[PDB]
Amino acid sequence: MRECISIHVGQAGVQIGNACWELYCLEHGIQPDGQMPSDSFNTFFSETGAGKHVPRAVFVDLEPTVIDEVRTGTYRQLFHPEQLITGKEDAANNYARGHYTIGKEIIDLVLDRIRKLADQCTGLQGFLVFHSFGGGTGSGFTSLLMERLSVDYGKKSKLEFSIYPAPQVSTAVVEPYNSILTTHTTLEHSDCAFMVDNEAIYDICRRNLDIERPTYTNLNRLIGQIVSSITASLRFDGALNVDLTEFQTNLVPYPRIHFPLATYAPVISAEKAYHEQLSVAEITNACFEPANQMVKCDPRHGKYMACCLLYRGDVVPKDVNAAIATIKTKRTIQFVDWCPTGFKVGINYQPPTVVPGGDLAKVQRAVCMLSNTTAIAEAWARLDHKFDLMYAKRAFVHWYVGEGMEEGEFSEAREDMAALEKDYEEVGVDS
Amino acid sequence: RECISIHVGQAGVQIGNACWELYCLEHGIQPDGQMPGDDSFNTFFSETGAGKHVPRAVFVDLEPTVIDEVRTGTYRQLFHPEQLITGKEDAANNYARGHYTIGKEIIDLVLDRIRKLADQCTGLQGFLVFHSFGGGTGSGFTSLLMERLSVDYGKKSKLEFSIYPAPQVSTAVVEPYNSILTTHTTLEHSDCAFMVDNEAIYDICRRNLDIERPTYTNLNRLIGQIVSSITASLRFDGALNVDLTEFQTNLVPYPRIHFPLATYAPVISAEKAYHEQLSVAEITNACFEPANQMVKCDPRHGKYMACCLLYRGDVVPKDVNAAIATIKTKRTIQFVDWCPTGFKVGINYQPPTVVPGGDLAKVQRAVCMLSNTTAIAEAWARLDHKFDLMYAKRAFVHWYVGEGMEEGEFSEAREDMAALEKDYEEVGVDS
Amino acid sequence: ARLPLPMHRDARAQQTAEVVHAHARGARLTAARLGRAQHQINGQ
Amino acid sequence: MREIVHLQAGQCGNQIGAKFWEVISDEHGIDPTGTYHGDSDLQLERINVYYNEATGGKYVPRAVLVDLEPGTMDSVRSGPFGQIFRPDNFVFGQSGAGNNWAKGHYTEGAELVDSVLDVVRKEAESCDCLQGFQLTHSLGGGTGSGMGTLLISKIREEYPDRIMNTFSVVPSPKVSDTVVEPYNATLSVHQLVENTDETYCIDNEALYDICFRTLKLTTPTYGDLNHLVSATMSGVTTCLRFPGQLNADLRKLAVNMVPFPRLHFFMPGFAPLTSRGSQQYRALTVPELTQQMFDAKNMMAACDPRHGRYLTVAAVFRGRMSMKEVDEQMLNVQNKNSSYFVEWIPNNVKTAVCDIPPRGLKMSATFIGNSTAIQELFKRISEQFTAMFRRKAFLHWYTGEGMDEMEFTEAESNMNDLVSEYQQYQD
Amino acid sequence: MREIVHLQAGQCGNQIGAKFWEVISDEHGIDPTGTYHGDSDLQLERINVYYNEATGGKYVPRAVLVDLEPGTMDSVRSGPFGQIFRPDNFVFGQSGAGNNWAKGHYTEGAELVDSVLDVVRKEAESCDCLQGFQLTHSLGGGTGSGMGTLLISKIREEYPDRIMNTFSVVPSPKVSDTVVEPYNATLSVHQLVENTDETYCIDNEALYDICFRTLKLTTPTYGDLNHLVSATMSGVTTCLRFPGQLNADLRKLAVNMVPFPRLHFFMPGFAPLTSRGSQQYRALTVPELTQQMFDAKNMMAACDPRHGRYLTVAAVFRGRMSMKEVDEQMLNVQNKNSSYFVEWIPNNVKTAVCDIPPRGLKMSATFIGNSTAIQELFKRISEQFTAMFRRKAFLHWYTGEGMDEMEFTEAESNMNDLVSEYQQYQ
Amino acid sequence: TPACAKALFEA
Amino acid sequence: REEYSIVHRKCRSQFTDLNGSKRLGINTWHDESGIYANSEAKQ
Repeated sequence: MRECISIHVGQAGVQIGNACWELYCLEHGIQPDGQMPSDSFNTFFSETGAGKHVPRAVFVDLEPTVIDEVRTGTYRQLFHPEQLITGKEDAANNYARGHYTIGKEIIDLVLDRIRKLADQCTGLQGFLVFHSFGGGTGSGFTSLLMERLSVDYGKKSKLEFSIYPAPQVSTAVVEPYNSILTTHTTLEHSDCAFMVDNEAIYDICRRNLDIERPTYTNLNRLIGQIVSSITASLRFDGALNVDLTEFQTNLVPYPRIHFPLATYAPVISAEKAYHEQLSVAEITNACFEPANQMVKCDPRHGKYMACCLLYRGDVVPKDVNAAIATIKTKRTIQFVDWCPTGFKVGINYQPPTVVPGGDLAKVQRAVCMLSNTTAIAEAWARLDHKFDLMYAKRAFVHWYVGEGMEEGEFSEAREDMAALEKDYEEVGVDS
Repeated sequence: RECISIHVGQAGVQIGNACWELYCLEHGIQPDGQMPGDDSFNTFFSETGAGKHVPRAVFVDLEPTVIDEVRTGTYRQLFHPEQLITGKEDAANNYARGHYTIGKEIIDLVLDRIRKLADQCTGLQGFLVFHSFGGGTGSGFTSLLMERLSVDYGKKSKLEFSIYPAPQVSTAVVEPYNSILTTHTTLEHSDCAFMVDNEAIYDICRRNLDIERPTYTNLNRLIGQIVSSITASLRFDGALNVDLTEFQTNLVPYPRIHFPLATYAPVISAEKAYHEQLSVAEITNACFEPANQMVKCDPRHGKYMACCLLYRGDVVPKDVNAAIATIKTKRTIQFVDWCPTGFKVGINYQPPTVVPGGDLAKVQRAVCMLSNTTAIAEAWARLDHKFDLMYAKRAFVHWYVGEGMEEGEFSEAREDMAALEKDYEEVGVDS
Repeated sequence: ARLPLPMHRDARAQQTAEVVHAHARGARLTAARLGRAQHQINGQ
Repeated sequence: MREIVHLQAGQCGNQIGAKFWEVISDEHGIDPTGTYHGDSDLQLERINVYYNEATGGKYVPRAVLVDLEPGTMDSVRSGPFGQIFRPDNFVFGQSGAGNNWAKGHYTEGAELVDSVLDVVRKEAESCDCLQGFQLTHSLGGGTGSGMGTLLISKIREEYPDRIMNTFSVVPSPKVSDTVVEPYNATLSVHQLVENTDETYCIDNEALYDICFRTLKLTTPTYGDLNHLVSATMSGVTTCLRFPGQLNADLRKLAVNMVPFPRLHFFMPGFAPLTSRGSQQYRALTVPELTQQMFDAKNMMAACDPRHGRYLTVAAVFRGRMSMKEVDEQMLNVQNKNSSYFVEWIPNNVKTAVCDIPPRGLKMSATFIGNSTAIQELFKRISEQFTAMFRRKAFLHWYTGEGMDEMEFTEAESNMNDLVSEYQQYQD
Repeated sequence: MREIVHLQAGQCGNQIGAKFWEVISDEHGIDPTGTYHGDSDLQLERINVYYNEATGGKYVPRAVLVDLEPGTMDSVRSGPFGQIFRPDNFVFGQSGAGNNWAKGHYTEGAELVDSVLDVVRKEAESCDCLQGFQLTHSLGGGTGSGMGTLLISKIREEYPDRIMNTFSVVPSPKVSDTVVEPYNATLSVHQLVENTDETYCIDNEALYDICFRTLKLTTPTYGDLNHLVSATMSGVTTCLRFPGQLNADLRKLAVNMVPFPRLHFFMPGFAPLTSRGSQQYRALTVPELTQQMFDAKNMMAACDPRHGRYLTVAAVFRGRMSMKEVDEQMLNVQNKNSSYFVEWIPNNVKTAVCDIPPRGLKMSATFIGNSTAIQELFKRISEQFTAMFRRKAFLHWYTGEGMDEMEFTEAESNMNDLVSEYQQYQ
Repeated sequence: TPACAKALFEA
Repeated sequence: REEYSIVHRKCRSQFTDLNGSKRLGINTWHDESGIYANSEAKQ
């Protein structure tokens, strides 16, 4: 009765959801036709009476080419056909298309397949939102969906794993116009938020693993290893357990300040896994390290507002508490003035699973950390340059204005984020 | 009880094969790494859960082709890959290449790597550093290693076996520019520091052993017979014992004067080995005889400032404490008056080992003294001899200046050891 | 000068150590005078 | 004739008090299904203190298990002795407290408090003469401490003449697995002051010092820590269940150690804790039980009584032993030390002898002490409450539940006077 | 009724803590396991001076072994009689000094003194009526001398009336292994003298003078030196455990031997030193035991009263023997001691008779006795502390622990006059 | 120090 | 040539490092006894 309903919006969102849902069928016993050959599955998979398990997932796109591989792939029998929503012409790298002109065609229809999924749910813990800031329906329509969810459900928990646009390596020209006009929907309409950009995931697969030339499959496999380690305290039992309410209690000090940072500790290859020692004190060193961090911002510039660690496998609270005290001692890190207790500890019995054809090695310990840092205020202020650089000479604004947008949103949502950079400044300056 | 080798140079890696072949037969280690607990090895080798024993060493070179012969040698599976650090271009008999311009890319990885081979050390006695003053990495980056290494640890131990150039036969012309700009910097950045000249080892090898036409490996055997004896009392039980902090305590009277130099006693061949007796007295006369030393500096001109003794094998504390008294009798030997006793005796029970391809037989008694002497001030006088016989007409100086450097660092590092030649002067006059 | 010199923390210790044996010496006397007093106390 | 109604609150409160019942049931010879298989009659003559009768010669405990989420009320039921409890006494809500002291005191735990005072009155009005309740809880969680002080605040008013003992697990000084710890513990110690007869203070850090340095285990666990709590819970209440040469109830310790009504925070301990290897050398006499109650490393609180003064001392001895040799050692420690004992009480130690020893031991011993070095605990909670509360860090997770900011400002000044209360019995 | 708590201190402290406890175990019938296999019943009467009782009929020594390096405590457990020590008693640092008195006396050992002083107050208040303690340490080390005098300094400020003893290992004029040994030894004798009751000097030249010149051994170890040292160290506590006609505690071997509370330096000896070819010609008569102590070829400190006075001398005798001959043979040589004794003490010799002989024997004897030929020990130490401090030899090792030069300056002058205190009787 | 001197005078 | 000789060589240090990263098999207490691998020096 601990249900969470997954929403995936965009080609970024759909292909992430093909990696998460191929992961959970292996973590439990579900084959691709739905059949368990045998209630740990019950926060994700529903059930019919005929021994078939069907996910609590919604796949959303404005273009038919992305989902039409899910409908004829291997897992074409896992999904009920109504859950794979498709438009007819995509939003085409445009906030105004996906929010105002093309997004209203599908906002009526996806808000009905959410109600049927959240009426089978006795205790709904909270939704999960997968999108990317850069695209049309990833930024535009997701802003329209969140604006409707805050009235439909009110005080429910909503989470957003996102993809911030990477600072230099990027695949677009109108990338900053979307990625600054999506701040208000991630400021006033999300309860927690995670921004992991593709450039920092690139620096792990070529360095920690032996994958030179990683395609996007090797990037989406690692984001399943953060979703599952956040939610394996819901399904598989533990010595200590945290729900979705219990970490945002212990990580979010003020309601404007809901942007943590994610890290998963042993990313090792089976070439090198013969050599490393892989204890519980050894992996918790590496969540704290500015090379294994998952967005290209360095927390040694900033003050750690809180933490939340999540340990899997064969871990005892003796070994958890022994290496926490080592982390406290080093003055290479610096906690904030008014967080002296600091941490939060979750100890789960289930070892992390192994995907075949994947990349990592079969381990018996792991850590997933969500920490909140004042050194997130460099990632948006790097993009603050590249928007007002391009907006100074009024480029590309004729596309958005003619697609049902007033031009005041360019000069308001820029100052909707220009307060949040000075907001993050004052909540890290000492008494 | 850990003791981390840090070997810098191609002479770092030509000596990181001889020392570690000795350390894979002194303890019965297969070249895979395994061994047909004993825990004598725990200063040097690590352990994994498969019964494998990786050395706690990092090798530094800037030439990529001196380490690729290690990675395809006999011991290609013994060393974990990440420990043998290479550049992409070398520094080519130059200070500021390897000190200020090229070593800035290898200063990051080895300072990340030594904070993993020193994270495993509950009690780390001290790092070791072996280098040649000649080329760039053994001069520049080796100078650049220690300055940051002082910051990173403070008052942990740094030892320096080194390769000073010979008084007449040298590899190059711009060794003195690298030989003198390290000895300025390595004054306050070295705890103890030994010296050796290769032609001094030449005068021992084909003379005292019966092996003309050597190679550097037939020299590199003998340095391993000394690097093991300093740590001989740490891995095998003794009647007395001496650790790494203790021998420097009785040998460093002033914190600039930390430069000892002496030899190893029973360096005789297997046609002179099983024919003569080699008592405890018959080996100490050799370490006091100047023709069998291991530097080209003769202490008949000098005063034996402080000493240290390392006994291996079938010694009894009687004849150890008996031939010491005969040293006092002869007045060829001259102690200085302000060091009245002068010795530290470390008696080890374990006899030394014969290596395959070595030259010396299996011998029960041995001595490796480390005596400071004021006849090390004829070294520096013969190297200010040839620096100012080369800096007089401003030769070669254009090489170093435009390599991120200033002309002033020649003069102040030449005027520095002008008064360090007075520091070794005042201890030779008595009131 | 306005900058901390590269080395000096040792001097910091030197300064306090002086105070150590310093105040220590004075108290030594106080107890010493007291000791004769006690010895005399013992006599009476 | 003298019943005790057990209460227990939270995941800390149930993982402590499920191992305590396995301790007691093998102290009285009760199999895992509940029936009696023993070889004495002192095991059975005073079993009505804790066990309600059932049918067919089967005994069920007087325990009520409260919690705010159903996940930790199925690990308890699926343990070894989990089938002995009556299933009605299991109380659990459906939505957690969330480590939120307000959520369990005002919002979630104010509708569960009405559903457990039906359970605790069916077990209190079925006793011939009720001695007094208990509690086992932690001052770091949300349902142990939020709702768990709402119970004591309520059932002191309905039953004001009985005994209300508590076994707190107050937050640890060094190890801290919750950032929002100090708002929990500061707002809860005010409710302990007015409504509680005795309160013990147990730090989980000082349980870790025993199980590594002294007991010498390779792997401690939260069963080797819940064995140390339960071996002190049994020592205070063993003169109620077993005859002695000198008795001590639950009242007779509170009469003697609590002089003034605001000062009821104690410091447990337990004497014979020895290793396998060192057992051949140890385990000798009665001077080796007074040696190790009073050893300052054995205290179950992470506060050292060398910093201050023992207001009152207590000791409960177990085993059939000499009434002289017990009394000569307490005279021996009260006279060698001077400034560890308050001036205005000249007999600071109370003694008790119980005949039937603990399980597997031939003799044992137990300690309670009362210190003015317990007020270094509250000067360290209040250094990390007003550190956070100065710049108003986690305030929306409590104010939006129905509180206000001056409920915080009074609760610090309801601790900054008990600190300065204990500082005037200092001199 | 009378207990003794024994203190080792250092690597030399521990390898002398082996064979003293070896020979006491053989003196009182103790197997390598620990229990008692006795052929008498005087071997369990007063055994509780030294051994704590344990369960099952065991007997563990009242010994606390200290060292600032774990590498030679674990060899002591590895030794022959290493299984008889309860393992709490070792007090082990992580990295000690190792020929540096300063680190042990302020920086490294000065925070290990606060951990032994828990342990020694466990083995002191476990006893009923404690009689004393005892030290055996090496002056040349960093732990037994640096930290080891912070024991004696602190422990005399909590137990002032009880007795303490030291078997000092002073460095020797030729048998040395340390440059830095005068700063080690000179900077503790005042911390020794102002505190301690008894001293004895144990110089390893003297043990070499016994084994070669008398016992005729080929390869003596320190194991053949620890027996000769500890054959004396049972002999000063002999009548504590075995009765007699006339008794002598270590207390009463001081109250007739300590006139002034800084004049306590000694020079032992031991009677039976015969080679195993000269064990054949054992006349074994009461002249035979005495005349080695008067002989200058036995004395266990490298010092000779040809240059000095046999000032105040003591004899302790082992063997059920005749009380007329014990006090006759002393007088047969005392009359010719004409420039060998001072004039102002007329009956110097304190005697004792211990009836139980040493294990495997029937008679022996022992001597400890003060002299003014021991102020030539200390000046030969400090002729080489003034041949080496005027050029500031190893000073950088020493000022970096807060030590000023006045501590150096005092403990030259704070021992130059104690030599002149001992001097005037010559 | 003045208090100690007063104590010595009293003694 | 000489063989793998454990006559003089040392063993595990009991007092220095006190953890079970050195002992094989399951232990529950500290192994505090005088029994070494090099217990054969005396014989």
